[PDB]
Amino acid sequence: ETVPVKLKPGMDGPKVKQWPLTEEKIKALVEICTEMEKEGKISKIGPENPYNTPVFAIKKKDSTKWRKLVDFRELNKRTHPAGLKKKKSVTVLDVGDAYFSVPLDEDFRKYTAFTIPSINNETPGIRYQYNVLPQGWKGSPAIFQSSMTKILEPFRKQNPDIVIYQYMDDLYVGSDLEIGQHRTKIEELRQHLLRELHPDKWTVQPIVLPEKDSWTVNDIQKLVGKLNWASQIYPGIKVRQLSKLLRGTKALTEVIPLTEEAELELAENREILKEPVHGVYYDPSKDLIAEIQKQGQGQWTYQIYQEPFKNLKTGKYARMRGAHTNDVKQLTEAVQKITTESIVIWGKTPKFKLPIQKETWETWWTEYWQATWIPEWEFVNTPPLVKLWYQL
Amino acid sequence: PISPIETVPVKLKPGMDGPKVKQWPLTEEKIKALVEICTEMEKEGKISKIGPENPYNTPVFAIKKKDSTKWRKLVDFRELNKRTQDFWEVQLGIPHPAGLKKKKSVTVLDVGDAYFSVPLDEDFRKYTAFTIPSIIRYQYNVLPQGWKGSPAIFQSSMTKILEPFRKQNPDIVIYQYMDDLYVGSDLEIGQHRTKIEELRQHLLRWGLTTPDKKHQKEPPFLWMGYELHPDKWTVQPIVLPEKDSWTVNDICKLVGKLNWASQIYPGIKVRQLSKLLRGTKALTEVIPLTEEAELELAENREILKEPVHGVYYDPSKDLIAEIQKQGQGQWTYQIYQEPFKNLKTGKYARMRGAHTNDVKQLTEAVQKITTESIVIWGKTPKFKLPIQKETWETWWTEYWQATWIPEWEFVNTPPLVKLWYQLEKEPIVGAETFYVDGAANRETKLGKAGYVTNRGRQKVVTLTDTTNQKTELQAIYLALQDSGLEVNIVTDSQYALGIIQAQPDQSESELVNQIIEQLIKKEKVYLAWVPAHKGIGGNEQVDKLVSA
DNA sequence: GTCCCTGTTCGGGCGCCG
DNA sequence: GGGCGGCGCCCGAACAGGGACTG
Ligand SMILES: Nc1ccn([C@H]2C[C@H](O)[C@@H](COP(=O)(O)OP(=O)(O)OP(=O)(O)O)O2)c(=O)n1
Ligand SMILES: [Mg+2]
Ligand SMILES: [Mg+2]
Repeated sequence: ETVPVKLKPGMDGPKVKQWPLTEEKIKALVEICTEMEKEGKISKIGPENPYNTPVFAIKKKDSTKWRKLVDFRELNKRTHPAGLKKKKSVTVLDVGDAYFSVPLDEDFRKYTAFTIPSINNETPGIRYQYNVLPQGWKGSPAIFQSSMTKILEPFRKQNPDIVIYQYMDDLYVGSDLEIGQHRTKIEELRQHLLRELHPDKWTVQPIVLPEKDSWTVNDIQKLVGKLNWASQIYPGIKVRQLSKLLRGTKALTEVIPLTEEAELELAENREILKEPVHGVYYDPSKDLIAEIQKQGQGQWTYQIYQEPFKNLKTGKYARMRGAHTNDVKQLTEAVQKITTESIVIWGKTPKFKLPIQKETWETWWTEYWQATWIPEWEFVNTPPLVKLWYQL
Repeated sequence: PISPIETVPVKLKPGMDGPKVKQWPLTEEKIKALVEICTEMEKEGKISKIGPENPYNTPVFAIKKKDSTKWRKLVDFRELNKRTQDFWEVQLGIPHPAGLKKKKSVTVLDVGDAYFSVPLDEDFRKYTAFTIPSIIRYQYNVLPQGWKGSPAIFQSSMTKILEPFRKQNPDIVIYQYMDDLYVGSDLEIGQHRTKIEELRQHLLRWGLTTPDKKHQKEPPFLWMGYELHPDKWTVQPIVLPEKDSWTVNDICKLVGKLNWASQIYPGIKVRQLSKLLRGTKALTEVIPLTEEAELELAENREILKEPVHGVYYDPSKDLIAEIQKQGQGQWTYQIYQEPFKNLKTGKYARMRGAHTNDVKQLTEAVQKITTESIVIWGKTPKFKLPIQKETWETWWTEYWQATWIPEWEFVNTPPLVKLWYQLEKEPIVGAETFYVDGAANRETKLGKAGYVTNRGRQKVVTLTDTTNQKTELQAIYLALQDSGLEVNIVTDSQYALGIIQAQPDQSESELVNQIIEQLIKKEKVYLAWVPAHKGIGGNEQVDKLVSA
């Protein structure tokens, strides 16, 4: 028995061109889709359906199984346990298969259309649409929620110190058990479901001022720039006595001895930068914005905010130092780690301002993607100023 | 015949009604061609006579079929196309011969009267009304030519029709462009011919004939604009217009033929030719060739006078793309597997950004080639690039964006891609320090650019018809002019800093180009930033200077 | 806000195929 | 001679986003 679903008023469905796939992805998509057709989960359709969302496939590590991934970002556009972030361990199970057990409202099926391409355009695209709740669609958890609650009730009763949160296709299972017993309980839940993160140890990356015992005109100019910018986040910051040392027209490499007043100003400012940002309240009706800066040598900084200079979080991701590193691969893993953090803390994905060229990103990001959701993003060409301000 | 395949349901856009458009005058030649076509189509039920209960009409014409003495019937369905529902096109790209593999046996088949063999939705037929004038009125029961739905409906129907044959014959390869079939197989010529008979009998069961006249059995095969020989392929000859006075239409024709040519001809360049089209107002306007365009066109002509072919794809070998730099942000490339046997060639010339350099452009060319290789062969190629691993490493360190090139290897064919100057990370001891600024008045458009230096020098230049950003750039240009081989510059301008930090070697801005000349002549430059209007350093002094 | 600069998209010509 | 869809190229027009500015 079906559940009617409509589009937001004044909105038509998605018309998004499919991008080129590699041979391995097309072969996996064709085999997966053939089985899905044999089981009634999808139906071939024609060009009289004017809708389309792109499709690709990811091969999970430690597994020769491919998983299909429909980018439902547009379609989703057009349609919380605060104790999970504190748990010792949190496992992330993939429960997407459950959705294929529930039919989809007939009048909605047309909007889930997708096209499989072919190598060297041997054939026109093969088009399908969904007959069941598709993985990666905003409506799938919503419509399945009641069956999910019935499925999880007795396991939650028998384990009240365990937190089970659902996001799009994933279960987050949080516990304070030791790692072996945690994995035992997770397999207990996997067995029950036939009807590895560690969030307590995530780090804020504060803004830091340089420490040294000889300052030049350049050093002080750079520090005044950084503090002037930072005072938009922390109003306590003050630059009068530091910029007083810069009067005149001096050489960049001239050594400037700090006065008593300016030394106090600097120590007070570096204290102020420890206090937490005042007046930052999460709004669920606005979206999270995540900025990322490439700091170099495998280091990346990021800030999650909703209004400018009111950061909900500020962090850094580190990776392999630069022997044979891949900037785009690392940027992608950084995006997934940030999205995971944001889903766990606020239950919502951020919109990323990515410091990469549109084309470089779209050429390569699907070779390193391992999640079942995809966040929104836009592309950016920042001044190196914000880079310096968050740098270490 | 007419295919017994199910029709594709088609609707008009809500609130719209069929077209009512008078028929044109036609020549007697076109009338005779149309009546010969329509008598036969009506006999076969592909069209039906209609009466006064059908209040619609759309004009018709014919054209000689391009490679025959036979006619093609076309309808000017522009109004109906405006009023017809949207489709999702299923033809995602164009097959390329460099993506075909070696086959024992090859056949090329054309379907006869392709659109006219595929039924059209019953309910929609009435809006296809047309009139053959006198010396008769009809409606289409099949797909017409000129309707926007016919390509997609045909391509999808043909896919459906071929699916059972493909399921039964997985290891027979059928490249399916509209009604063109290239069929390849690893069978001896005998079993192959038997399977081609099976395929023609399958198609005929579904209403599609394969007349012998277009059944190609022996090489070279004429396919998709190419000549396919057993172990090599070529392009059917390109003929460039050879006029004396050139118009925008002639130029577009030239540039289009040259772009088509560059897929197998190495070295094609169209920059100066394309630049000719810059300020045009209409297709008919006459443009005199620049000396640069003249010479470029002669070079392209010489290139095209040469005999050249591609080869087919061996999956058990690597794809190698090799890139060569031409001037003005122009690049050619060659994709091959064995040393002097190109799979195909190409050119990249897109101008991306007001300001850029050759490492950015080469990264863009790599990206383009990678996406094109994924489309044609399904994998990424290994690269041979004219850029030192050291140069790339330097750029990738200094640059603030994520950037990356796949597996690659240096190649020593000049001109090599280099960074032409490097900003210091730390200020320069013993270099004079310039504090620069510019101000511009938004009402009068007058400005000043200027500097003050720590050794006492101060200079202010006045500018007309300028802007804030331009005065900032002008001040930096003034400091570069008036300094020695090593210089520290302090600016309050995020604009100028972001530009110069990214190390451009080319710009559409004359002023930025002049700056670049200067920065290449210098030995050490250090560019520092301070926030404006906070009373910092000599920034206050030069700010008080350039305001008046 | 306005003016400026820059990047993306989309539509128009032409090429090529059918 | 004209009509259609796909892909390609190049160009310019429209629009979006961010920095600098005036009293
Ligand atoms: N200039 C063209 C060429 C082709 N087509 C479409 C309609 C054609 O029917 C189909 C295939 O092209 P053909 O030249 O093969 O046309 P036919 O199949 O009708 O002719 P024939 O029987 O000679 O093959 O593609 C078109 O609309 N305009
Ligand atoms: Mg034909
Ligand atoms: Mg200024």
